[PDB]
Amino acid sequence: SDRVRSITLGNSTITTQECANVVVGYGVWPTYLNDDEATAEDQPTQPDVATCRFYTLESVMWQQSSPGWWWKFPDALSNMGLFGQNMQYHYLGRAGYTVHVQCNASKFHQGCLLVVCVPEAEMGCATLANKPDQKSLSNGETANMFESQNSTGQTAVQANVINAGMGVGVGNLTIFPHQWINLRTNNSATIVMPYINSVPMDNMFRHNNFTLMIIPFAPLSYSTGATTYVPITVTVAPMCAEYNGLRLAGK
Amino acid sequence: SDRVRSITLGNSTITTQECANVVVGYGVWPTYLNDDEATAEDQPTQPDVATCRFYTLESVMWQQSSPGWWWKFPDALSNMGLFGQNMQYHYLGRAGYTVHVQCNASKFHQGCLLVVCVPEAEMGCATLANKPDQKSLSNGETANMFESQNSTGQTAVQANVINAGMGVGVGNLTIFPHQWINLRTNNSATIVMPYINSVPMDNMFRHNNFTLMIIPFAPLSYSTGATTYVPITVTVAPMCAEYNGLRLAGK
Amino acid sequence: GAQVSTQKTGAHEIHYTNVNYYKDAASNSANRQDFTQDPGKFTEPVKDIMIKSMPALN
Amino acid sequence: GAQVSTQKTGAHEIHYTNVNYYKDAASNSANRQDFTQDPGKFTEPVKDIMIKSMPALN
Amino acid sequence: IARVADTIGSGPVNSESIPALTAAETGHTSQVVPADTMQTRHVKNYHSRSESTVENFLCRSACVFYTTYRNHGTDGDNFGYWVISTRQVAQLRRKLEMFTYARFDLELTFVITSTQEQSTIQGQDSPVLTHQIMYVPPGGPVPTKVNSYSWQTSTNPSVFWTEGSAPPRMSIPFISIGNAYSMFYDGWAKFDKQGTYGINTLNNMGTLYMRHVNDGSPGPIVSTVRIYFKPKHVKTWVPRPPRLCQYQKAGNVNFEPTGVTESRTDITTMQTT
Amino acid sequence: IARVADTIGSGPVNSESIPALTAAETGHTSQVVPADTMQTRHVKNYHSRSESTVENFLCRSACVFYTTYRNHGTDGDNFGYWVISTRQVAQLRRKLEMFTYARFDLELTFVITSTQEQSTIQGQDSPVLTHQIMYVPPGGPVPTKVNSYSWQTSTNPSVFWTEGSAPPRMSIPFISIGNAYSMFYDGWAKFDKQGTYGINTLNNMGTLYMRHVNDGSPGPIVSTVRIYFKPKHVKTWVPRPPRLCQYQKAGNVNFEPTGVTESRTDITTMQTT
Ligand SMILES: CCCCCCCCCCCCCCCC(=O)O
Ligand SMILES: CCCCCCCCCCCCCCCC(=O)O
Ligand SMILES: CCCCCCCCCCCCCC(=O)O
Ligand SMILES: CCCCCCCCCCCCCC(=O)O
Repeated sequence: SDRVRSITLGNSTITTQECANVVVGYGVWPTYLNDDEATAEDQPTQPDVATCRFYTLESVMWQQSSPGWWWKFPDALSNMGLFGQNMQYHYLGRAGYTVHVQCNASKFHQGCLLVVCVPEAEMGCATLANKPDQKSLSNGETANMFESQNSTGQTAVQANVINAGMGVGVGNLTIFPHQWINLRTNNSATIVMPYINSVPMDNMFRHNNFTLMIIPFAPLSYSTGATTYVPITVTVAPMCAEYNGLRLAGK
Repeated sequence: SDRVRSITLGNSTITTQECANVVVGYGVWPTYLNDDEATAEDQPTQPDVATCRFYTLESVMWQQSSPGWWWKFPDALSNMGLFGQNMQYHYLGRAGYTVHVQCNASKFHQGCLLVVCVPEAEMGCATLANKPDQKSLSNGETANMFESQNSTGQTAVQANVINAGMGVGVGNLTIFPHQWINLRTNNSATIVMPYINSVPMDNMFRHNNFTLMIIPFAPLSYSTGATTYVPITVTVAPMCAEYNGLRLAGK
Repeated sequence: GAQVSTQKTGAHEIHYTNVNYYKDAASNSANRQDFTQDPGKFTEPVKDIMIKSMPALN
Repeated sequence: GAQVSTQKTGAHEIHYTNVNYYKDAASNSANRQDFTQDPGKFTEPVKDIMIKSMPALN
Repeated sequence: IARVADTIGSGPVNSESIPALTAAETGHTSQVVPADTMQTRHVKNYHSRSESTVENFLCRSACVFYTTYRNHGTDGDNFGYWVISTRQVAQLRRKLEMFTYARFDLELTFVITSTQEQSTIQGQDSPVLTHQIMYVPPGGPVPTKVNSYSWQTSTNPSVFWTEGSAPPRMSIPFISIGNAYSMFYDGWAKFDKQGTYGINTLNNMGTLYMRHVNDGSPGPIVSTVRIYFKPKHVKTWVPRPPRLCQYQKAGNVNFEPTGVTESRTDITTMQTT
Repeated sequence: IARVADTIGSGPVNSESIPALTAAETGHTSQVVPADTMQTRHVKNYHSRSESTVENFLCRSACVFYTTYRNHGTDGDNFGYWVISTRQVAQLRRKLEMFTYARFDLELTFVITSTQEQSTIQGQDSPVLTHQIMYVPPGGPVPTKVNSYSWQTSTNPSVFWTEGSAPPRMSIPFISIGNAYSMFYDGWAKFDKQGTYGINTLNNMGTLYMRHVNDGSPGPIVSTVRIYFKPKHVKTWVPRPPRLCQYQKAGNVNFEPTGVTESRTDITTMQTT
């Protein structure tokens, strides 16, 4: 039916028997930069198979008091195979992403997760005068956790989930490309993100520029005697990745 | 004239004002593997710009008593940029090479170097019962030196130059694609090597399968008061490099 | 299916017959008269044409 | 009554002759090149067509 | 041509089609190719299955028995016999028993070798030996002595062979009374189910008899005849799992229970082997 | 026709064309003929290169090994084996190693000869001997005794031969898993580069096993089998310099350093030699 779906990228495949649909960005499928949009003159690199493939991040464990998590991209993929390698040797880069969040339950479990990709998600620090340090913003392959109370710390991020680290209403995050994992309905959510930026290409190490947030709006719940370990796995795949500006490796 | 020449590969260029010609393998220019010659089924990777480019190895110093040097490929390029990276993450690989050896003198200097690419250059050990260890065969980016006397060592290579490490006549090495740097005539030699092997693709870490030898047949010579530091630089570029069998990195 | 070929004879002043008996092509006899020659691979592997009467280098 | 067939040769870059001498068909040589294949008997013995891309069970 | 399938090119996919998911309960073996779960290139495959045909797999000469007979005997009683069967050797029995029914012609070959025995009968200068193999179909008169009248072979087929020459060979057609040879039989011989149970019920092929046509010389000699079977013009039906346990008897399928495979350390040890 | 070039007539010259001057640094081998540096006549050359083709140069039967096996043994342990290789003889190894890659079919021939041994077992009158050569491809069951079950040769190819007749011969196709046989290999067997280095990495051709099919007689006997290889339907790639140093091992190219040529008295001595 329309609940089944498969996605093959590179030498990787993801099957889902209980999905909702695919959310495709803003109706735009990711493509390669055209000649009339390009400004960098050297012939770009396009690995096209070794990089445009699925990578699985580190899983988290959904608990009854989990406020939520977030990843930064492509910082989360900065050490993933040849995709991270091309990022180090190149000054400029460009990709779109297929994002697949997967969480299965027992049909007696309940809870609803919001899965959203926020472009240019600039986050505030817990101390108003300071700035968040590098690790609080993006731990790479590891998720940074939202809090269900005000954060403290000179370099900490204001991770109170009610504002989503950005100073907005967390219920208003549905303006971005989003989906819901509702345990009674579906065990996965997938979003295809095109490349969004104010320039045709950017440095992949000092800019993201979208964040993945997973926020439980309905908490996890079950009766005693059921499985209590409900993990959420994240599998991202860059699409149409190209690179410009080859030189020595860094960072 | 025909003594000038330029070669542009990737973001790299080599100009020579005093060359002889280009030796192209056995008359075969390197190409990509065709569908009727291939046997591996997964779609190969072709970086095509980030890897098919020029890499400069470590220079040696031509002296009046230098027997010669040799490099193994692609072991010499196993740590060179993204070409070495794709070698680590892939089980199979395939490339051809442009080889550019460059040595300039003062027009009062004399000496003739043989520059040859030997396919499947299996080398013998100094101890007849043993086998040469891994480092004696190929130091990677560093040249292994021929000797002008019998070698000793349990794991050493028999590097007496008169047999070229292979048990043949060193003057008969002109059966392979070769060239000469004669200091009165030209300061560089270039050879385009196609992919030669008994299989369409091979593992780039446990097989070479050609060696580059630089043997002075006429020794370096000059009168006192002239420059005595005459280095030989080697610049190789893989051509039409493709890769199959992506997995975790190694070796 | 019999093949009549020309025997090896002398020049400056003569057929044999062949039948294949076995089902495999490896069971056949040797290709004693496959006269092909392409020495240019090894003697002229250079990129430019390199005419004989002309100087090799300008 | 001689049968000229194609020998077994290699692919990607060759006939033999056969005469029967005996009156019984069992005296002949083996049928080394009877290449027929019908794996569907054992791999797809089901009643319905069972298309690949479709789900096996609704 | 038994040429395998070419590999088709396939790019990225994102759709509802689920080639990798199926129901193995149906008994259907999935027809997934590598081009369904990954981006493949195009490969023109020139490999052929010409060597795994049942004719080529079975058309190999195999020794099925050997027995010995002497020249002196008592009294005698110096001749050989073999009740024909294909189940006294392990190698050919396991190949034939990968199928339940088979129809084929045979190429029968013999390899007869003679040996001098220990004695003190010097000196010995013995002329060349000549052997006679006689085949007696079921019901025919059996040889009782090495010189009995049955060796006349008026109607029984016999081959005479002198040592030093090519090993004798003859063809046998498909001779069973059924429409196919049975490798396996799951019934009895008698209607009340008493008596022989199994494949021995259908074993009525006949017997071979061997002797020296020469009169015995003073020096003792023992000859051994090796019979070789070669299936020809083969047709097989209903393949079955290969024999896992070692054979014990020729008449039945009796076995000693064997493990499924060789064991290893744990579920993740890559040292296999 | 592999006919050489005719010599063209040429008179005196005085011009700017310089056929004799060239640059040997280019790697190009000059194509000067005698008609470029002297007045030549016209010669219709009828000489042909039919004998230097790689087929004719290689299509000669060559002995590659011989081994001995006896009839008595203990216990026994009276049979022969050879792990197939082309590198245990000097003559054929140097011809095959003038190229880096070769594809060919083989003509395999055997020459089996038997010898009487010293003893006091008079008197001996032994019938003709029959030998069995069995080929076991890699992975198949190996013979452990001279009468073990593996000699049944249900699927393993074997040739039976009686002495006094023509030496046995059979054809083998090109059987490598690669696209060409390798004479030279410049890598290791393991990915970490530990273990066997060189051409021994690709040596997985199989093994030959020999025995007497006869039972052993009282008189002792030793037989020697000589294997002969003949390349057929040859294709060679990447010629390399002929081996100058004498071989030492079969698995590797290890050598003792040798002079380039035979020395002479001085740079002008015409006594060469
Ligand atoms: C002089 C030689 C004549 C010998 C003729 C022998 C004929 C005997 C029949 C051989 C076929 C037996 C095949 C049985 C197969 C089975 O039981 O599975
Ligand atoms: C009953 C006789 C059968 C014997 C069959 C022998 C087959 C063995 C393969 C021989 C070819 C080996 C050629 C290797 C060439 C090389 O390593 O350079
Ligand atoms: C080597 C010389 C072989 C001489 C011919 C003997 C073999 C039989 C030839 C039969 C010719 C008719 C077969 C055919 O139609 O090709
Ligand atoms: C196995 C190769 C056999 C070669 C041919 C030898 C046998 C005689 C052939 C006679 C051909 C004419 C008979 C006919 O009309 O079919």
